[PDB]
Amino acid sequence: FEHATTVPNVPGIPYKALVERAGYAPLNLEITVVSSELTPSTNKEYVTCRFHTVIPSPQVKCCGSLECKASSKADYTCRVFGGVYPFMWGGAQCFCDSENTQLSEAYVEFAPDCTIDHAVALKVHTAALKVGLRIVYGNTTAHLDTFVNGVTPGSSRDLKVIAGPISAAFSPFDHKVVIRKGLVYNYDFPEYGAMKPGAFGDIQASSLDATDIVARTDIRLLKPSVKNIHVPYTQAVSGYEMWKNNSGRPLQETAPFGCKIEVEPLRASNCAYGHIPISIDIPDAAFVRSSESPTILEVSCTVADCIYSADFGGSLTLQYKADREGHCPVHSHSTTAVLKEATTHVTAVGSITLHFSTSSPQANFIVSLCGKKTTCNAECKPPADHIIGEPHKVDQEFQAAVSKTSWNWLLALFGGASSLIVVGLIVLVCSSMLINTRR
Amino acid sequence: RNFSVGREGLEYVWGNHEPVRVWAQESAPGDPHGWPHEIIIHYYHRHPVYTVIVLCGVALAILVGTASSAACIAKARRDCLTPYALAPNATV
Repeated sequence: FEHATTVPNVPGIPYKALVERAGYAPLNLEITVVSSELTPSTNKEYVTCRFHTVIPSPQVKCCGSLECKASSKADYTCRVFGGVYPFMWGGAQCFCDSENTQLSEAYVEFAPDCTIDHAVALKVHTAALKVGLRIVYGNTTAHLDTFVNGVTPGSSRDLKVIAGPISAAFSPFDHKVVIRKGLVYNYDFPEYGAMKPGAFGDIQASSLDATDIVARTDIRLLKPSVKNIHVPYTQAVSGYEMWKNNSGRPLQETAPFGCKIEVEPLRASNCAYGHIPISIDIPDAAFVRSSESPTILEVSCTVADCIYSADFGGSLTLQYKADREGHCPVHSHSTTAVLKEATTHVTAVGSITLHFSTSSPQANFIVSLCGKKTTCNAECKPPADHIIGEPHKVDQEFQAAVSKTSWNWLLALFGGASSLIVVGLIVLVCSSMLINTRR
Repeated sequence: RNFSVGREGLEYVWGNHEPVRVWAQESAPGDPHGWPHEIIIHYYHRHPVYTVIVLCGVALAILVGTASSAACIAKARRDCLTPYALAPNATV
């Protein structure tokens, strides 16, 4: 038997529903999103880290000249300078006072510590959402993960559960994401091969053990002016350091909807945003014909000063007469109220307590026990605890946000105004009639 | 430190402790069931914009109720008097 309902996408919050196949005993259906994993389609652009500036041992032809060869090394800046006549500990290292040149080959290479301190730039084409649902149907329950992508059934075992397109296509990750040490930061890193000096990714590579690394450190070499052999390599401090200093707080502390961000793979998780369209074709073997279920022939609702609140602050009691004792479902027929329980063991005659929560200031929500209905009604007091460590379990429906007394007053004011304009119409009728009646 | 907590909930994380999440309850001064003296202040606290909107709605409705009904009644009174007010000897 196919059924469908929306579910608030809020981790751990247990949604409640009652499926009432016509000839069969209404079956309890509680939907719970035990976890979620909004994992987008990542693609690695490049890795980066603090470059290590390695100045290879300078080459001097002494009396002669040198060809400034090319190289594959990143930012090869093998400029050549003449008239150096350098000195080592053994004194001069050439045999002429001039007509000599110093070649100062220079590279940037991955620092050995980059092996761990590296960072990687990831693109994210789309954020498909996968939610780890725990679902209980009747006196049976299963855990199953499904892709909330849409048609994607992602069902498991006998429950052909199918999720629907997320009400909102929210994504926490910006289009360009960089990962570091398992921290995540959204940042428009420069494209591959588009390095800029001192910016993030001043050096980039396919991966840490690649020989195709490039860079644009802006390395420049001055003349070896001092007497001792030395190469004046100077450059912008690594853009990796500037980013490490200025990247600010990571995404793990900035993504909205409470998204929790993890790495390997990059994924958002336990993020509470929008609603999840859910439909489920629960198997008929889960139902029983109404005639074989316990049935109550008298029922009434009594509420013990429901404290409306984010948690189960309200309490109410059902008094009943039943035909047979047994275990029988219960549910709320109003989404403004949610019942902490879903099924109860019912005596032949008696009563049972049913904890509940509600965002409405009232209790004007119908309660059902195995197909019977009772209109609960009472004023619910606001909760003294301004703050609790539990997510608000129900949405604040405006249609039930007005208290009965307040709704009465508001409708009394509008009733007065409307009745006055109605009297206006009535007197215009009276005048129009009198004018012709007494002609 | 003071942090405004929305009904959606707020996460605060301190030093190295596990992130603690807390949610604001829809609870405020006054009472959704007292007289208006407490009703208006309660809803105003919960939603200033919505409460002011509803109050202006009531005021506008009252304005129509008063001035438009008074205009209609004045119209009928005026036009029912005038057939007599024009007659100096009519027995109303």
